[PDB]
Amino acid sequence: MNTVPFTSAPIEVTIGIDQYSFNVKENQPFHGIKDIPIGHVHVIHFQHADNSSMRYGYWFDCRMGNFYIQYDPKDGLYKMMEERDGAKFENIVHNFKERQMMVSYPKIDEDDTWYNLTEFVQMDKIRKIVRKDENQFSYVDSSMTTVQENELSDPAHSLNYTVINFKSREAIRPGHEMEDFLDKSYYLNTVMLQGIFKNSSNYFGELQFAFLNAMFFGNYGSSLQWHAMIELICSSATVPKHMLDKLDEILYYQIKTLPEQYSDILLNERVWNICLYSSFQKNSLHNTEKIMENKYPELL
Amino acid sequence: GAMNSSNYAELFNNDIKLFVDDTNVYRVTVHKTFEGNVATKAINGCIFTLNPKTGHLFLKIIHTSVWAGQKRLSQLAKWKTAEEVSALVRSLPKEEQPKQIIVTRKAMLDPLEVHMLDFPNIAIRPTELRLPFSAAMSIDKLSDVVMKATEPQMVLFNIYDDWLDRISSYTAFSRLTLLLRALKTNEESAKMILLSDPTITIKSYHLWPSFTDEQWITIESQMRDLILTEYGRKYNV
Ligand SMILES: O=C(O)[C@H]1CCCCN1Cc1ccccc1
Repeated sequence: MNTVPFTSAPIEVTIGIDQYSFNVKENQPFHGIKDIPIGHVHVIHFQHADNSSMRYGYWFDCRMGNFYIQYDPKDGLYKMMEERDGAKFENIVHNFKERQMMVSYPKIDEDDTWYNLTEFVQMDKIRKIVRKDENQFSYVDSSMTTVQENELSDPAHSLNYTVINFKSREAIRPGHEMEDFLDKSYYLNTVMLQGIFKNSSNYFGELQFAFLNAMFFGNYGSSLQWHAMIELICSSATVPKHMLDKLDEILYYQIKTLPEQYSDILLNERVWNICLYSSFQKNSLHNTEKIMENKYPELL
Repeated sequence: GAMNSSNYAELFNNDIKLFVDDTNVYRVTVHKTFEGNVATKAINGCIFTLNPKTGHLFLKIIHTSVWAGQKRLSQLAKWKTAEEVSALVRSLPKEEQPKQIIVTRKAMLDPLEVHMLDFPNIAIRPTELRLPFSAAMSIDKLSDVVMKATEPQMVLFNIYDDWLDRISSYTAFSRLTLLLRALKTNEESAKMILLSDPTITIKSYHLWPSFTDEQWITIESQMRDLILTEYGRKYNV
């Protein structure tokens, strides 16, 4: 198990760690999070009590370095940093643990939720979507725009998701206009899977990362990306059986985790009704259709 | 965006534009089969592609052979229309290509946009106007060329005859839409009005009779009466 210590908590803040969250009071003796499961990416996120504007946070993997959080009073936020002195870091953590100044990552043994939401998410792929090469962790916030959003304004602070556009020359072969528009299999299998992502694991990793940034930061462009990547599969008549079965599992856990009270803003009625009831794959997403109908029957 | 009554003079400016109407692309008759089921028989159709400023009509005749062995014909017909309009644009010299294409039915937007991806600067627009271009098949010379076709064929017409020698495009389009609306509402009576005077003929190179300016005013009033008359018959007014 690994640890992300905090120098201190000078401002009152709600801290998220993956799907969990807890409140820290102004100047409360809080010095970080311990017992973080090794083997998965993680996200540590923030919403200030005095200004809920800008949720922000950091994706990281404790196998890649020793990371800690320290508040910056000039830039007004909790920043992730890497400690290169390993002996210094182990000493700091051991002292904070001995003084019991840390919250424990509260994973129930039975509970595979975080694995199920991050199965295909890799830190190396996150770092290509979120470009800041001098750090091993990646900053994301509520307001960051995607490369596609910018085409339709600072590129260094953008989310470089793969552009998906159903009415684009990339999506439509000359001479197969009707075929390719009504059946997106070419665009999914040849252009995206074979061409850009190389395999379905990388496609699912981006899909999962987009969902998590939408849910944890309210990032609108990430929500657009998540729905586009679902619709591309559902609107293809020819999809490998193993991808369809895996997609059903991925979506089921995403829908299960979504706050009931955020459904109005995180779910696109058109896309979901199209995908579950009209698309080529309308009958391939049994687990997802069942949880959607029982949890969000209004949306449908 | 969409073309309506607010921006109506835009039709007659110097930016090349075409209307595309697909109503008559896929045409069928319905008949009982020997077993007492129902079947369709497709008949020849046409794409109606019109420059409203000049009157140039590009009438692509759709021969029934294009439907052979195809499924979902009403969907296919929109894509066939878009394919043919795209082909027409590519066949025109650059300086004759439209800057906008206005589709009369919103179901043509995606098929045409997709076929025109290579022309990102040609705007594809719907319209709020209810235009009577379905009645094109009520113009005898157009119906004749469509029904006689034995293969795909493009035929070019000027749907305004020589009217632009005497009236503006705006007035020519208004007369055309009034004539077509009348032919759509009561074809028999409209053709009666247009021909009831044997001394006014249709030139070989024209679609409509050779009315003088005064006679067009009379004809136009008779068409408006016909439309109003049918409106009263329909709604019991
Ligand atoms: O198909 C068309 O556009 C024209 C062609 C001329 C004959 C029929 N009508 C439509 C029609 C279809 C089916 C039953 C009745 C009428």
